[PDB]
Amino acid sequence: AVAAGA
Repeated sequence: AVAAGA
């Protein structure tokens, strides 16, 4: 699982 941002 990989998550970037906001």
